Amino acid sequence: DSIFVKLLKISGIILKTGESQNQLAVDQIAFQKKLFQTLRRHPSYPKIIEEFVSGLESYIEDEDSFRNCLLSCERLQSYSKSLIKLLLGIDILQPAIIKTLFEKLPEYFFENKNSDEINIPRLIVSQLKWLDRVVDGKDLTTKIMQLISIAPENLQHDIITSLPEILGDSQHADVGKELSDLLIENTSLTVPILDVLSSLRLDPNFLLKVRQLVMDKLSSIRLEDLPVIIKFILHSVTAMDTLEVISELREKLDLQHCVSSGQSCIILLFDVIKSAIRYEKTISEAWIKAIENTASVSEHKVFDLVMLFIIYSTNTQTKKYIDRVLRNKIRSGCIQEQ
Amino acid sequence: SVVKSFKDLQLLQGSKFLQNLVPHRSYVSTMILEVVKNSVHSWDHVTQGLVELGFILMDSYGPKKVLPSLSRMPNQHACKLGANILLETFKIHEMIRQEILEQVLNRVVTRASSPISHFLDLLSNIVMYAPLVLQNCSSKVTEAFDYLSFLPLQTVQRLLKAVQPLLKVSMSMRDCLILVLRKAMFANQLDARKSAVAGFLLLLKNFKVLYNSVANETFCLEIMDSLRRCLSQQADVRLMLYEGFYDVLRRNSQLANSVMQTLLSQLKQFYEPEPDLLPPLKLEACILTQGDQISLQEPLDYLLCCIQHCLAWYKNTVIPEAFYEDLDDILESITNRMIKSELEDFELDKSADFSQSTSIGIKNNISAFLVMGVCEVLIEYNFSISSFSKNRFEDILSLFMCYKKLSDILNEKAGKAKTKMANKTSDSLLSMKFVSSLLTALFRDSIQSHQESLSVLRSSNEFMRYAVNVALQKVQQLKETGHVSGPDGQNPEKIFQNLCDLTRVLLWRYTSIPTSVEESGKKEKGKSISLLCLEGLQKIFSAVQQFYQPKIQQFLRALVSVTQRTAFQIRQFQRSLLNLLSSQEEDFNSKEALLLVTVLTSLSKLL
DNA sequence: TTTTTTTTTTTTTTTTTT
Repeated sequence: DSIFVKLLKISGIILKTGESQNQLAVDQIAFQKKLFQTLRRHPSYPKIIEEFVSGLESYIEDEDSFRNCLLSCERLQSYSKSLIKLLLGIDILQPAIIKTLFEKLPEYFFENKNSDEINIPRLIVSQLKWLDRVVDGKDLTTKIMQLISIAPENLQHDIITSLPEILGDSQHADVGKELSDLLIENTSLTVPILDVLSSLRLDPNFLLKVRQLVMDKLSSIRLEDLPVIIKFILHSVTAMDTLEVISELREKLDLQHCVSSGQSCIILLFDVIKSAIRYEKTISEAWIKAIENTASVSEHKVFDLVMLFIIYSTNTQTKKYIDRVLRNKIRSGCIQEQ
Repeated sequence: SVVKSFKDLQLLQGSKFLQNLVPHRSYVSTMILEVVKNSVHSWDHVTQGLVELGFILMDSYGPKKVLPSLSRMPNQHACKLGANILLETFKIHEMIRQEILEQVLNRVVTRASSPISHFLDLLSNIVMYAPLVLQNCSSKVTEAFDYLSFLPLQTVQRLLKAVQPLLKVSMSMRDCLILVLRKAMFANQLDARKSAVAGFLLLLKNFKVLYNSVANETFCLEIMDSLRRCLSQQADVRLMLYEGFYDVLRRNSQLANSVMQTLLSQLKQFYEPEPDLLPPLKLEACILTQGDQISLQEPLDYLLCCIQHCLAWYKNTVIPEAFYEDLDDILESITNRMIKSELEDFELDKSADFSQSTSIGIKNNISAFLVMGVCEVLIEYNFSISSFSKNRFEDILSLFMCYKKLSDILNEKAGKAKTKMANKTSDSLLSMKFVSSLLTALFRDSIQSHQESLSVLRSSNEFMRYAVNVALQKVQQLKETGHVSGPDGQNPEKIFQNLCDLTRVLLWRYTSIPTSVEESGKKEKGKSISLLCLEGLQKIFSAVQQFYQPKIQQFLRALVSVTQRTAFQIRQFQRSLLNLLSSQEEDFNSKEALLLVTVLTSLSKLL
């Protein structure tokens, strides 16, 4: 009886009552152009959109109706996309469905996997990935920034990683700045943000600043995230900066802050370092230079000998060299029996 | 001690006089492969030295000369002894997995400049043998996934193909590759986006599933949307998508519409959908220029080829609704206007002389290649439409006359300077299936319902020499790389079946119709069709001895041991050489004699 | 005028000597 359901019935989608998927009479492009010309040639042009989206939000007040509206339709003629993605394919409908998609997302913060184990807010942000046309790009960016602030920790971890799918190829600068400003405060979200920051299109002198920023606060990271962050730091070396970052990493990593709770994480971390020096030879020479040049500081850690044994046991051109360096650590008193 | 053994064995095998004297000695190869069998029990002391010998043999004797007998055959045989040592040692010693498998991978990943085909062969063998025994030593694989961005593209395609039997059985390893490919989809290097495209096309090609089976469909749709976005990048990533979409259809039929609209919208950027507008493709939009650097984007030829192949598979398979007729009539309008276009609609030969000095000649040369590719695709289309209609064969002739006009344009422009460019010998867009079917229909076919329509094609001698030229090009591509360029040109069984069919047709044209029917001209005496058929026969027999060595029996059955079949074929060829000789010709075509003794030298290695 | 073959040069690999 609402204007929305009547226009959708004459467009050619059967609206299901909220168990199974919505049916399709015509193709996707046919339905989209049909509803486009239907809203075009209809009189009272600047108000039928607002009447349409008010009928839409009144329809998606229900849990099952909205949950099926997020899920993908059924082909009668053998399986296609969702009504929300098809409805957001039309540019004149886009920003209203964007707004009434984000207004009802704080409704599903504490709601998690009730009946069909279909988590709702990841399904809400699933409909924004790979939009063909984006109208309001700055407005969409500010809306997801408000969302990425107010969210739960798991939900903000989830939406933060779907950022490069969601955004186009313009607006990456202010997103990079706001993400780094979220990174300097929150240290629980160190692991996905760096993941995304290489995956956007940032300028390299932003990335080197964020790399220095995350190496500075390397002691304040929980045990589960440490091999992933060191994996990023080792994966993000060039040929030119490699000895400076390797020396910083040698001076900052301790294993006297993280020692089936810490031994497994230390195992994983040494797997990461072993595999890093195996598939990349210059990290071994960089790390031996970073230990050999530590001559004045008789604060030699455990990490110095465990890394000398690991570069010994792996790539075997270094053996004589790590035989030599270790001799000059024993005569000089810098490595001792304790 | 291994290289000496193989030199000795090659020397005896090449000569009977030494076979009579020397009684058959065990060689160091058989002794080493006995050591690996013996070591199963308790000899763990031995097996860490077996692994080091394996990788010393492979590291020291692997190829380099392609990036001869003595530098090749006792070094090929040592490097394949290495892989046999490591593959037999891998199977039984359950503790030097992860010492072979992280060292194979460490040579594949990190070297990537020196040829590493032997390690990809070994890794394919190791995986394919038992991914059931590799799910206990699997993390050594998924740590080389993180290095996949920085590799060259052919190594990424080859490494993903090799590791594919692990991706069939293991779901955790597939969902570990998807995170790498999705992360590298956006990376700032060029090769990372190509490797992401390759990996996603191979995951769509080989797999259905990527828990309720509604989300697998929306995951396929989301991957396909990312690939639809990658369709607006540079020319080569577009070209990779165009080769891949056909095989994406042909495995997962359900993605039919989601591929085809993806091409049709992409077709409509470069199509003008009004009649009586004579350049019926916008060739300007295909070339971009930014400060005198001038380059292609969206090759129309490969796009049309992918459209036409997918459309043929849509007709023949899916139907035995109102969408494919639209693309049919679009293609028919392209044919109908490409017939009555001529050369100033794309401003060719008159305004620009295709000069490799200026940007405008570059633009017109690119334009000329695009029109040549379009005409080849529409030749294949017009053949494919009907059951030998006369009108469509007239359109085939008109399209070929356009293509031949552009070829005679381009050949004269390679006449002032040299033919240093390998871009006119660049690949045809006819599948090997089509060239096989076209030559079967041209020469052998004598069904009266098709004669009146084929007789317009037979009367065109230049068309028939173009056809056998294209067949010779497909056999040359099969020899030089492993496989040919078109559709179904990466499956060895399909190239085998098309090799048998070309062999049959070229044999029938060579033996039945002699050489002495030359009533054309004295410039055509090194370019005759009965000469080219013998040349294609020579290439086919060489290529089938090299690549399809285990099938030569079932290669000859399509034309009792291999000796009687080869003897009958030698009787045909040596009768041909005899009548060529005893004719006592004073002009004496020695080219046909050289090809006959070359094909007899090829054949006589089977007796 | 172009394609193929032959001849020369250079580079790489292996052996032998200090």
